Amino acid sequence: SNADIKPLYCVPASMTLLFQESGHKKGSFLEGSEVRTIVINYAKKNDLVDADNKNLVRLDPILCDCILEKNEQHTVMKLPWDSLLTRCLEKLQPAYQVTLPGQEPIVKKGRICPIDITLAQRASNKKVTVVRNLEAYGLDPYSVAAILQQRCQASTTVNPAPGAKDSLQVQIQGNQVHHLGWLLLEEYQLPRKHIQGLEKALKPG
Repeated sequence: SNADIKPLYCVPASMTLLFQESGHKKGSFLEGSEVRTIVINYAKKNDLVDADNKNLVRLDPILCDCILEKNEQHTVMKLPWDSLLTRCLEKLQPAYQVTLPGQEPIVKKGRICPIDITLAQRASNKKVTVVRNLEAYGLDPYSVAAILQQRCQASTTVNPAPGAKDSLQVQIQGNQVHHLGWLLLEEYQLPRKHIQGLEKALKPG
């Protein structure tokens, strides 16, 4: 199938008491729909829904501790579902899941960024194609480099990339943006919105 990128939420230590009944512990990964279900179940099971307004949840000490701010601790007594749920989601750790065609899903902590393709102008009219953030998608830069050497019939290297430690970029001699289009869009079937820099291609390919 097409590559799948799915947002996830990771349970921090501060929210383990809320998630206890659900069976999830610190470090569990959840989809947003599961979080909603768990929080609604919590409010119901603990009889926290307001008798006179079903849109409202009275906060117990567990909810007060993990989703209220410090300036709200002894002030806000009830929250509507919309606020309660949004707060719960924001307190969880951001994460995501990438499923490349024919592969098992790879889980990642943090927020997804696109693969970034740039052209670097060197020597005399000699360009180099630079490809960054492959690892964010579970792609091995050395494998990508080897594939592109075959595809582009041009020399590839893997080199350190700016930013975080041990980050890598693939460099290909010449202007090869169109071949990255082939590799990422066709071979790995990644959604177009996860790639930056294809607008720099010589030809649509």
